[PDB]
Amino acid sequence: SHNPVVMVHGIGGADYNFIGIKSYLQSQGWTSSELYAINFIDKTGNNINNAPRLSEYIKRVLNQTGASKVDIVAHSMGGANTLYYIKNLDGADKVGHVVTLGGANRLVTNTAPQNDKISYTSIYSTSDYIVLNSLSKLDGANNVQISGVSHVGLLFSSKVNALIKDGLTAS
Ligand SMILES: [Cl-]
Repeated sequence: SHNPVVMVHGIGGADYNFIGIKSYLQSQGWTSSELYAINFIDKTGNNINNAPRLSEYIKRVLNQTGASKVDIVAHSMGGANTLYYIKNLDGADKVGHVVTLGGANRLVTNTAPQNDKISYTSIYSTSDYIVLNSLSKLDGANNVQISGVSHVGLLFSSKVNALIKDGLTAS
């Protein structure tokens, strides 16, 4: 069955940003009670606070469920928080699949960490006016470029939803 999914919002974001994606994954066979969206109290996106918070949240998810790994879907600065956690903290042995949506990924690294053991997908839109695609493209990820969708639109797009499902089941 699927790993628990942890969804990670960006600057000025919230857990409820992921309501569309949760409803989609539930319709595709994921269990609602194994879809987790963190709510950062720090809305500035600061890796210093949010990456350890993410680490602790995932450990609680692993401890509560008994799963060995989580998958992550991250939006915007949430992608940077996620890559900081994997690269600089403890996340490299805790994650199966990582899917970023307009992620501000190269603020942390140009290369997806341990991308032979962790499966990475980076989805981004040429109409994104908040995060440039050059920031989202990640060496060692499946980089998927689409058109016509806005930065927040990435959270409420049927095309993106299908790409997320592919990213969460990549081999
Ligand atoms: Cl935009």
